[PDB]
Amino acid sequence: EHYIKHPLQNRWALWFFKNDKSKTWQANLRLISKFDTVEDFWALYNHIQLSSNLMPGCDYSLFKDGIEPMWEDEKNKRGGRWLITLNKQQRRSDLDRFWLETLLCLIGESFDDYSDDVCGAVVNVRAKGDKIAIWTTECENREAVTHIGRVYKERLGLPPKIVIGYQSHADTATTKNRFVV
Amino acid sequence: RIIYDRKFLMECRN
Ligand SMILES: Nc1nc2c(c(=O)[nH]1)[n+](Cc1ccc(F)cc1)cn2[C@@H]1O[C@H](COP(=O)(O)O)[C@@H](O)[C@H]1O
Repeated sequence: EHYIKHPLQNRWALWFFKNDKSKTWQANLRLISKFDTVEDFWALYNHIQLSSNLMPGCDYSLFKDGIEPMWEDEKNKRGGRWLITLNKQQRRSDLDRFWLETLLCLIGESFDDYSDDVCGAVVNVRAKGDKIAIWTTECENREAVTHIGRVYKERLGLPPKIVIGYQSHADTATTKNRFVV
Repeated sequence: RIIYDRKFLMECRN
């Protein structure tokens, strides 16, 4: 307790995507590193660029170790994501705030029993408008998905006026909302 | 099951 690091429920892996049109989507997706304590998380977060500062076309992904941040993964292919669409004014006011809140929801296991349904989260930095999402394992788990959505929206501080949607990765890889909150 | 408050996690950042 005087000397022991604070362990997390899960080990997490941070990934970085930079578009290179000469490579497959997968090959542009690279591991930064992994951590399984609070201290190790802050050691990583504190040395890397804020999302608002990345080049357009870059992503961060934070996924539970053993889950690859792509829809092909066993634990992603039946799932989907809660999506936050930002405009260009929100890159300034909201992007980095929202992303850090998202990471804290993951590492802290903020969704009670349904934190097990969380796979990971991704921030897309794009000229057109940034996106943040939380991916869950099974689009058919209505209680899990719906509980995660509610608590996420609460944690982000989004007003009742703003409505966010959840889309199955099947639909996206083929977009309609299975749920909104 | 290991859960952490936002407040605790923020306190650790430095
Ligand atoms: N094989 C494969 N390809 C992916 C993947 C992926 O997980 N697997 N993703 C990530 C992804 C995963 C789930 C989503 F709902 C949306 C995007 C993007 N891509 C590629 O980038 C394009 C742009 O996606 P993005 O919104 O991530 O910039 C997609 O249409 C697809 O060609």
